[PDB]
Order: sequence, then C-alpha cells, then structure tokens
Amino acid sequence: GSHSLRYFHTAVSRPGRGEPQYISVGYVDDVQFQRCDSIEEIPRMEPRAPWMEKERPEYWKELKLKVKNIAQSARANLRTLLRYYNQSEGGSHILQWMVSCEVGPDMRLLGAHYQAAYDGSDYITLNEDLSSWTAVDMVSQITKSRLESAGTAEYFRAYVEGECLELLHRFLRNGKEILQRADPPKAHVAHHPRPKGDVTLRCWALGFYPADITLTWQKDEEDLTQDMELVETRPSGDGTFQKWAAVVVPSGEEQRYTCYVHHEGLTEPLALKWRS
Amino acid sequence: IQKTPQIQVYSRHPPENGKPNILNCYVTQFHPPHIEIQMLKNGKKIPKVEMSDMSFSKDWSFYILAHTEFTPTETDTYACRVKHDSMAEPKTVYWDRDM
Amino acid sequence: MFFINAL
Ligand SMILES: *[C@@H]1O[C@H](CO)[C@@H](O)[C@H](O)[C@H]1NC(C)=O
Ligand code: NA
Repeated sequence: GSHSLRYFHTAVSRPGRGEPQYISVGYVDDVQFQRCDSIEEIPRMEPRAPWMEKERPEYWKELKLKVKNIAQSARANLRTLLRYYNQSEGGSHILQWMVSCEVGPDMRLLGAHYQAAYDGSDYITLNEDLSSWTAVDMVSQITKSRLESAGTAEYFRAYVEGECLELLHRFLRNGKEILQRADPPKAHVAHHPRPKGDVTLRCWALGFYPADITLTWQKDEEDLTQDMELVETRPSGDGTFQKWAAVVVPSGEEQRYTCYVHHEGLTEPLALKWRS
Repeated sequence: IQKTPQIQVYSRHPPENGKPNILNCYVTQFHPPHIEIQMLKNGKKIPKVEMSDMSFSKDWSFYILAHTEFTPTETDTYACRVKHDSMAEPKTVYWDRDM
Repeated sequence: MFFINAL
C-alpha cells in the first residue's frame, strides 16, 4: 500500500573507456523513471517512464547541475577512501549509495534511508531515527564522528521533507495509472517427462506487479523446501514480472503435489495442481 | 568483493512456434559492474540487442536485462553469452522453451 | 539526488 521514491547511485574511480564515472537510476516502487550519468565529465539524463514527459524544462536543468556536482563529489570521496584504506593508485574502486523516502496510503511520510557501500560491502547506514549513524570499522567510525559533530543529517531530513516528498507526490499523481496498481499472477502447472521415467512439475506465475511474490510446492504431508528449484524473480520487459518453481516427482504421483502462490493482487493464496 | 553473475534466458510471453516474441537475458548477482553480454541465433551474433540501464539490489550486487525480438521455431537455437571479471572464460546459456 | 561526503 505504501510507496517509495528510490535512487541507486554508483561511482567508479577508473572506469573502462566509454564507461560512466557516475551513474544513477531512479525508481518509484518497481518502475524506473530516469537514468543520469557522467562520462568524461559530460552529464547526461534520459527519461524512462511516460509521466516524465510532463516535467518542465526547469526540472532537467536543475537535475543537470546536481549530476555534475554529485559526480565531482563522489570522485573526490573515492580519492580519500583509497588513502584511508591504504590502497594502490592503479586499481578501480566502487562507491555505491541508496537514497529513498517512503509514504503511506494517505501520502504521509513513514521513513527514509541513506546507506553507502565501498567496493561492494556496507560502509555506513543512517538509522531509523534519521539522526544517528551505524559504522562497520574504524574508517567509517571517523565518518560517523564527523557527520554527528557537523549535524549533517539535518540536511538529509530537509531533502526528505522537501524535494523527495515533492517528487514522490508529483510522480504518484502523474503516473497514477501505472503506479497505483496491483496485477495478480496468472499461474499454471506444466508437466515434463524425463528420460529416466520420472516427471518435472513446473509451477509458473506470469504477468504480475509488483515483483514481490512467493511460490511453494507441498507434498500431501511432507515439506518440499530442499526439494524444489526456484528461479529468481525476473522482468518480462513490459512492466510485469515472472517466476517459476519446480520439483521432480515419480510418474503416477503428480496429484500428491500442490503449488501455492502468494501475491498482493490475490484475495487469498492460490492453490494449483497439474491438471490431467 | 567479487561476485559471479547468475544468468537466465527466457521469453517474455509463453512461446509458440512461428509467433513473434521477445527473448530476455537477465543477469544478476555480480560485482564489479563491468560486464559483456551477447546474444546468438543459430551460431550467429544478433546485432540488435537492447540493454536496460544497469542497477543494483540491497546487497549491492548489480543486475541488467538484455533483450531482442525473436520468432521461436522447432529448429532454431538461441543463446546468451556472458563475460565478467570473476570468470576466467565466458559462459553460454541456451534458451530452453520449457524454462 | 543527494550525496553526503563520507570523509
Ligand atoms: C593504514 O595504515 C596506517 C599506518 O600504518 C594505519 O594507522 C591505518 O589503521 C591503516 N588503515 C586501515 C584501514 O587499516
Ligand atoms: Na552539518
């Protein structure tokens, strides 16, 4: 029921030729709305959702300046992190961070997040209170100490209560048809004989939004957790998601098995068997 | 850290021989973000492959979607080939109409 | 579109 505005930021210190030194993608819930990057110091921006056509030119001009300033700052931060971690100058290193704000059904603010990683591992996290920080080691402890002495989380809260809230409100209004929706899964069980005489049962779920889903197989009175093969949920490319879960079973016992599907768009767990 | 890509090759819509469709190559769970993805039909590279923007998940690992138009038939073979720095050599995954 | 200097 709640909704989130989320940005996923990456900076790279020695990118390959043609590769971005900085890139960020923005989402509302599970729908991407833009790409920003900087390649050889040139900032670029592209829309990815149809409601972005309603943004005024002033939106993109302000965004362009933010992209230039962020990329310069992340580059400087990568230089400092190399020194504090006693690392060599030749290699390429990675700085990632996530920024988000969350509202409830009635558009009331519920929370926000700021979290950063260096070379793929947690570095620092802003806590639930939006005032204190959680570090992982003595380098990030220095960062925490400086952020809390400076009171720097004040300025993140002002971003959350200002531009983050403004954009989430406007995007939920202009993109209402795409964003304020739940598409239920269309589900079926497929049957595949195997060369050795047993059978693969594959339970499919297609065409659902949002992405979060659960698929489970169950045998009469026996738990099949370790038995099933479950693929990571995956985009179909049209704005919906798909997934399957499979078990191998003896020929003739297919009706002992049941697939259960749980999704926001269903009124209750759906139960499926191989029909035949 | 360094993390090895997981690869899935699949159609947008359930496949039916002779009917146009979209072939997806979804690559997840890798770090760092540099990656090379190609798609092949009957042993020939497909030049017209669309790439989504790259993003990442809450555990910091990256993910990306490549896709191209295709028409499945009873004889044509399709593959996605992926190379990442965590791998000594590229990995090829073939489309299977049942998965 | 917000960034905090880590150091
Ligand atoms: C880097 O080296 C200095 C001097 O030897 C040391 O004080 C510091 O703790 C080192 N940094 C890390 C992250 O271990
Ligand atoms: Na401050």
